Amino acid sequence: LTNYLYRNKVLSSKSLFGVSPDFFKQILENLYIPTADFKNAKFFTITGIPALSYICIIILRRLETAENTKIKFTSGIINEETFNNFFRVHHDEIGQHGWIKGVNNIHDLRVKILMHLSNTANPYRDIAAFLFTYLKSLSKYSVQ
Amino acid sequence: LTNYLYRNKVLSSKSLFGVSPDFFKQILENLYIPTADFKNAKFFTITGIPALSYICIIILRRLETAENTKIKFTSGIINEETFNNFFRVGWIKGVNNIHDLRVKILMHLSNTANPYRDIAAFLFTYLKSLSKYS
Amino acid sequence: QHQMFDPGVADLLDTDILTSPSKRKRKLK
Repeated sequence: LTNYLYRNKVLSSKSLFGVSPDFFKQILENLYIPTADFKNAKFFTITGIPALSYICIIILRRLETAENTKIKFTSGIINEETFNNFFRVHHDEIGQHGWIKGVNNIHDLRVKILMHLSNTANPYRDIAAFLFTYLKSLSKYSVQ
Repeated sequence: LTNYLYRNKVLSSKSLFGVSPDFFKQILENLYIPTADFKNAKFFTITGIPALSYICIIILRRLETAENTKIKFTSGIINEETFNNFFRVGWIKGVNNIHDLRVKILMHLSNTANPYRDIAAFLFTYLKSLSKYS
Repeated sequence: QHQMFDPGVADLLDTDILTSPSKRKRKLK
């Protein structure tokens, strides 16, 4: 579950839901993307899953209105290729204001949306609560 | 006097109204100055002179009205790092360095907006390098 | 910070009271 949600290392794993990861590979080259920079990294993450794809965008748009940053997120889906291109185009304007405070890159972004998703009371607080315990990196900040 | 502001050669000048190249060590070492990258020059320029710094600020938002973009500066002093800090906290595009901003401050200061056009006008009188800015 | 002026200045004077907390506290009162 963690590999399918946040780890994004299914290919290095030996199986996923009883299916060998190399089966996933074969579908990917047959699929067509107009600009495939990191084809494998887009599909398998918290933002790339269709169940949690659009609700991810809704939380981000709430953050942009609250912080009132200079530039809004025009794209409809969050992935590595959109984030760096968004920052690369406005790299001149990144240096002074950038984006919502507390985030430096997409890796920080994917948690920041989850911190809000865990902070508020909603049906998918349970999704973030499960991911907290078995992420060993963030478990350090908790007491014991 | 025209060297003393906005020339970046005051510390290299052998004469500061009769003064050799020093003063940079001790008080700056008693409490370390958190700035660098031509930190000497902003100690000298008209926008960096503490009394003349705010007169530039009074010019600055007059220039801002002239440039039709309004934004408040962080401090009453205008220098390299503060302008960068003011940038990082809504303004005209095409200028991002303090060299050209001080130019746009000085030419408006050379207009009869404050009685201290006399300093700005005298600076543009000498030298011929400063004459083309006016 | 023990000298308000250059080391060539502090030769004539003495920064001993600034260096020593005992003298620093004694001189305040």
